[PDB]
Amino acid sequence: SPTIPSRLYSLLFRRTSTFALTIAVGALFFERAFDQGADAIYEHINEGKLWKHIKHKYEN
Amino acid sequence: MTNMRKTHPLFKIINHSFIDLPAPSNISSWWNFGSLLGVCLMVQIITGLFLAMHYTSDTMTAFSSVTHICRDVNYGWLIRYMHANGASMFFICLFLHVGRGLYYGSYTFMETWNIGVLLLFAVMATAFMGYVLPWGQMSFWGATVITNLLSAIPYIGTTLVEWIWGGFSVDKATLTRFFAFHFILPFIIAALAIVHLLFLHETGSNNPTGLNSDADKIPFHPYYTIKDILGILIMFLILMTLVLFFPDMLGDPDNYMPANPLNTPPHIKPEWYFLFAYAILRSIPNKLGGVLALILSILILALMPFLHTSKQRSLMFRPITQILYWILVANLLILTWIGGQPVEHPFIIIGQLASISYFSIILILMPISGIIEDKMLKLY
Amino acid sequence: MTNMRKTHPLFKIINHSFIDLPAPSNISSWWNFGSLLGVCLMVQIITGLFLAMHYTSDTMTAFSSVTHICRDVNYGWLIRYMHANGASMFFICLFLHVGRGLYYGSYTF
Amino acid sequence: MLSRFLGPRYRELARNWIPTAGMWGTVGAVGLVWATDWRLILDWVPYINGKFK
Amino acid sequence: ATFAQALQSVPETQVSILDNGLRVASEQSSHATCTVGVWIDAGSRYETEKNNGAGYFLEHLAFKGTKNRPGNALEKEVESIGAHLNAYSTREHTAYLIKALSKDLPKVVELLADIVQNSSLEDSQIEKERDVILREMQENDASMQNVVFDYLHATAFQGTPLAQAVEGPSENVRRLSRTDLTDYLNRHYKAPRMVLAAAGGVEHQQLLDLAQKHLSSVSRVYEEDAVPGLTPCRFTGSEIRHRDDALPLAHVAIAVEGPGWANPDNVTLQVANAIIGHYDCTYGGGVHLSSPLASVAVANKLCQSFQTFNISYSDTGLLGAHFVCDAMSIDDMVFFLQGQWMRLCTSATESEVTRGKNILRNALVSHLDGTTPVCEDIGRSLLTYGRRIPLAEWESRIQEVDAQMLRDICSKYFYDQCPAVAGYGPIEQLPDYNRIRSGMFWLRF
Amino acid sequence: KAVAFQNSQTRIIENLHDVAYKNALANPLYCPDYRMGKITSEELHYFVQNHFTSARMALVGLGVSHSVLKQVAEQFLNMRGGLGLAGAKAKYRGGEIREQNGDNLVHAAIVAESAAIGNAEANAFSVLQHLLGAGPHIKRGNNTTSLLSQSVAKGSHQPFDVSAFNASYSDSGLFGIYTISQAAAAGEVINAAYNQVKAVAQGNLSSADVQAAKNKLKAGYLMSVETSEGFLSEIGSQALAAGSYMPPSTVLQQIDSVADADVVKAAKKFVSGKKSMAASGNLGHTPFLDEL
Amino acid sequence: SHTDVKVPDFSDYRRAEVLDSTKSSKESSEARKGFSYLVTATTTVGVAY
Ligand code: HEM
Ligand code: HEM
Ligand code: HEM
Repeated sequence: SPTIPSRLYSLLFRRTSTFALTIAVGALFFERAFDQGADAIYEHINEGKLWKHIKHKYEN
Repeated sequence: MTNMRKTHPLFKIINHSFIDLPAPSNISSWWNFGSLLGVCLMVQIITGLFLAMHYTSDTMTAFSSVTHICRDVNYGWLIRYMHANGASMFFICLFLHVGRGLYYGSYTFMETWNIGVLLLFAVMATAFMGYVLPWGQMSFWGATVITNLLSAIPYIGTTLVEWIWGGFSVDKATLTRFFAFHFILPFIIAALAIVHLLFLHETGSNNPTGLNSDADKIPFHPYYTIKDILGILIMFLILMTLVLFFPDMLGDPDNYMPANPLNTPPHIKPEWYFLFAYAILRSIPNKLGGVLALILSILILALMPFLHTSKQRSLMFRPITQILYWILVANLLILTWIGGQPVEHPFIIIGQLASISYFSIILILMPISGIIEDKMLKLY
Repeated sequence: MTNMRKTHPLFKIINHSFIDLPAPSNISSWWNFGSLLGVCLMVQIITGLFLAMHYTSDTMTAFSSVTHICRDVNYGWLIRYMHANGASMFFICLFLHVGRGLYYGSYTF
Repeated sequence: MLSRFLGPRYRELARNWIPTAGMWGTVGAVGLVWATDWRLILDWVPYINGKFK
Repeated sequence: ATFAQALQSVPETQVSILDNGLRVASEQSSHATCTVGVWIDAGSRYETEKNNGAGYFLEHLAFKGTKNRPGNALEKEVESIGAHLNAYSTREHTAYLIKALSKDLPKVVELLADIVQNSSLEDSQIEKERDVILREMQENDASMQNVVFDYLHATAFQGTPLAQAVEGPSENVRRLSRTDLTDYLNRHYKAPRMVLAAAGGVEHQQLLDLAQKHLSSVSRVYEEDAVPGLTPCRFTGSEIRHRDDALPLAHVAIAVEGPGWANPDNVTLQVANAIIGHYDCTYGGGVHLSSPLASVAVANKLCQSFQTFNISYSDTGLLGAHFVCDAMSIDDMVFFLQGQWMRLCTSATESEVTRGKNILRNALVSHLDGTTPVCEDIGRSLLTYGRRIPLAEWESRIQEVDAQMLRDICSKYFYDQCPAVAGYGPIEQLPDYNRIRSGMFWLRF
Repeated sequence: KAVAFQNSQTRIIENLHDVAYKNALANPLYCPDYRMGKITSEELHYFVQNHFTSARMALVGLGVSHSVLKQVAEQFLNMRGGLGLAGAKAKYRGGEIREQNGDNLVHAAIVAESAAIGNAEANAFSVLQHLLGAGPHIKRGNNTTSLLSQSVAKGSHQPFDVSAFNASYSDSGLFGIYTISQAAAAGEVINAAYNQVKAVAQGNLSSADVQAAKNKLKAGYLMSVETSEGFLSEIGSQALAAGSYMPPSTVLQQIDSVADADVVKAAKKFVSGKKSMAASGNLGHTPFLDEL
Repeated sequence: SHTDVKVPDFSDYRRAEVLDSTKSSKESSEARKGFSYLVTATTTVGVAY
């Protein structure tokens, strides 16, 4: 069985256009995943202090 | 010893571009005009800088600051009307420069021509935002009309227009960002003009005969130095007789009223050098059609080097295409006259025929005429 | 023939200044700093241009326009504080660039 | 457009370079919908549906 | 009288095997002369860096006296019949070949049986040939393409026996003894690695009878049963540069790893080389040459010469280009050369492939002309492939190549590969390895 | 011309022909330096119109039938005139050119007039060439049967190379000795080779050496006609020189018809003939023609 | 002599999968290129974000 970077080079990293397509698709999924992770980390650090954690007591 | 002019790395470029540059000996006064444009650019920048030390880009105070410049700053009226009539002189010299390039076949220098049409677009945008800047009645309504017709682009046009406005209409943010952009674009124009000079200096200048002038070239200094100085003096004579004697013959009186969003003027115009394009913009009863008509009416100069079908570069020995060229200048003047007229009979049909004739002469009639002229000389 | 990077008159200037320019192999990180200065200059210009899109040079409204940038313009506080701290970063890079020139004998140019 | 580039060799060159051109067009389309955050495209990709874009 | 049945009309190479295992192969023609050679599967790849000059020094010593023909007698009855005696050593093969008349065919064979079997290695002759080899390496130092190809092997096959030269270093030449030469002979001159090849006016049954009478009962047994093996050689993407600005011209070789002898892709790669071709300053074609590299080298006055090579060893090789040019053109030449490679990886059309196929067909048929290159091809064919590949098989393998598999093979062996670079002379404008490695792929593809 | 003159023996052969002939064989194969930049198109047209005529051409084909070759011959090669210009018979002068250029090796060639193509004596001269050494037969050999190498090698401890030079043209001949030696020992090498040829000219030779020289000549001819290029060059040369195709068996028969007394006569003709010398290198110790 | 030169040992710098000179390349070149280009691609993704 080949190594995972060997498969990535054989499929995606060989041609420059496929390299750019992989970069763009990874940019979308990386943006979404990092936005989720960073928002979760910041909200976990600031539990009970943000407006979105206390707005249910005033929505009536 | 060492010749300092040809060895010092700052003086070497100045030498190669202005002193020991081999220029054609037979270029007429029309070749002065581009240098005049550079001088006009510097003049505009200098006058613009001395307008910027007292102008305020606030909608409450812009008209008040302009009147304060005209009435309380020492010789501030002089600098303001020099700036306005120097913009008009810039467009006069620009139109004659483009006409020289069209007549003498100078568009075969393709990179120089394309950097030129980029410079022309930048100068038109700079003059438009500068005319918006005094915040008169005419400035506000001209900006409103131009952006409202720019909103004709499908699916992005309203978003793009509200992004340019920074709001629902032409407001304080529009005036402040127009001040910033009008300040910053002439330096980009100066850099693009440096690129323009470099792309010309790879190959030398054209001559009115259109032939290879390598056998007869002279140094730029002192011949074209003193010729450009004389042209600068004549252009300054026309500029100062425009400023000191008829300071409002080219402007609009309604720009001396403050900007009223509630009051609309009975007839809305841009300043005169836009007017022909405005006529083309209203020669089609479709908003997208008029917008693309304006864009291709400016970009047809960029399309021009691919339409040259003659074996002779210049029009000095080509009388039929000379006749077609002067008919083109004629209906360009006609479109300039129509653009300042209101939209009734017979201005609508005259402007439609003038736009059709303009596009048909540039697109169709000149290459066919060049083919016929090649057939007459037993070349085709 | 097709070596456009060294035949195109615009592209040969960028080539001769940034691609085929012979540079010493052993220059340390101090030689980075001047390039940083140019980039920092660009940053200042860009931030200043956006700061010029909402600032009024009137004594009754200059402070008000600065507060309006910092409060009401979307990420206007970011642009203003990048401009101020980029001025500070520009002077840091100037001091280190001048110190490199003093230390390594570069003033003989 | 011109008679210089008409023939079998130029057709073979176009057939050689057409999947690369299509892949670059796909790269440009994905980059455009990524930079502009085009909702009509991005509200069909399953993972980024929670971004409301 | 078509090309296919003309290649069918070529006589078949007839191969037999003796009792000790040495191959005997012959091809018959109507020529009155003949070429009879002995090919031994031995070279500098089989040496272990203590006897690195051994095969070279033995081929120097082979014609200077044997046990039954001492001293200069072997010269006297090789040239009393007008025969010509030649020998050469590559990194993998050794050849001793005689050009003679057909009627002198028996004696020539036993002369070969006197050379590879009963050589007498006299010590004063060892000293004389040691001095001769030292000054002959001094002569070879001033030929820049030999230096560049040795540098290319040394930087492409680092840490392996394929890096070292056939001649070896000068210190080994100074300290090789007679015992090491006898050990080299008794290790590598074995019967199952020997082919007696003959071409021209040779009767195969007569040649087989003479090989049975003269070449039998030799070797076939390792005395300590220490059977050697041929380990694979690692290719290393690297660069060597020997800068010396006093030389008038600069020689640069750039290569990638080849596939080896047994891979059929060599044929396709040969067609690729035929698309790029060669050029020298005395070529009469000028600007109208079909090769784009040669045409742009004429038009821009870039190179003194260039050539393309596909050197193959046992499952390895060097596939690349060598050019000599002045300093101020070097980088520009590299640029155009790399462009041609990427064109063959991306935009190979059928017209240039057909031209390369015709060039390769003409090249191999023109090379197989005369008794000496036919016998040379027979010896290499039985040493490498184990058989003599007929010329119709070569034509079929050429004609099965089209533009699609040429693009595939060129992309597999060329695109995004780390090359080996060797440079000698005014090579200051020779670009960096990073720039060359970036030029080995295209961002537009 | 620069690539051809990169090696010294080309210039030696050019200078030797210029020494040996007054005209019509002393014209150089390569263009002179002053004539570069001056050869015009009408000179080429004049040369082609006066020398590329039908009676001086032979069309030779290997791998084609006679019908195709003769029909392209009647469709192309019928528009030319005749025998063209005659020539100038290539009269002999002799002399010496010494080109001092400070090389590490001295190249010298001493030649005399010999028989032309078609004379039987020229065949004897060929045998005499293989009596004296016309090239090595072993890669890195000692040239044991070469008489010149045996005569020079006993008195030389430094590298040398001596051979016999033979050049037969349609009206003339040039047989001589080529020597390459060190600068300090050129005189003894040249004198030893000349004394070897003088000893051959006095009837001091073995019949076994004549038989070995004949075998060398026959093997050289049969190896020269071995390839298709050499075969077609031989056919074209025979068709131009004699107008007929001579079989190789007949060539070997007239080689075997040569007597050893003819070899003695050829060596005596070289010895008694007027000499022509072309030398190059550091010629401080290279002897002159009267000093031999 | 030009045959006297030898490339020195680079085994302190070489990767583990190219450290042995008796084994071939091209069954590990794609892995090394994939690792380096994965580093480059992840850098490009971060810069693009
Ligand atoms: C960087 C240099 C420039 C600066 C700083 C500048 C600045 C200004 C300022 C402050 C005004 C408002 C004052 C007024 O009402 O006249 C103005 C007006 C104007 N500017 Fe500029 N300007 C510059 C260059 C130019 C150029 C190159 C043009 C020509 C394309 C131009 C065309 C105009 C026009 C048409 C007006 C309107 C004048 C009027 O009120 O009638 N400016 N400029
Ligand atoms: C921003 C305003 C412009 C400036 C400052 C400018 C500057 C110059 C200068 C200094 C020259 C050399 C002197 C001369 O031949 O007149 C020149 C020539 C030229 N310019 Fe411009 N230019 C401008 C606009 C344009 C435009 C809009 C075009 C395109 C239509 C253009 C096309 C050319 C051409 C083709 C020449 C060559 C003249 C010839 O050899 O015939 N320029 N320009
Ligand atoms: C042409 C480009 C530039 C423009 C248009 C520009 C414009 C402005 C504007 C409008 C302000 C006021 C807004 C504010 O207070 O933050 C400002 C502040 C400032 N600028 Fe610039 N600027 C430019 C370049 C620079 C440069 C190159 C520097 C020096 C590194 C610089 C240093 C500063 C400083 C120190 C402040 C004060 C920051 C503060 O206290 O808030 N600017 N600039």
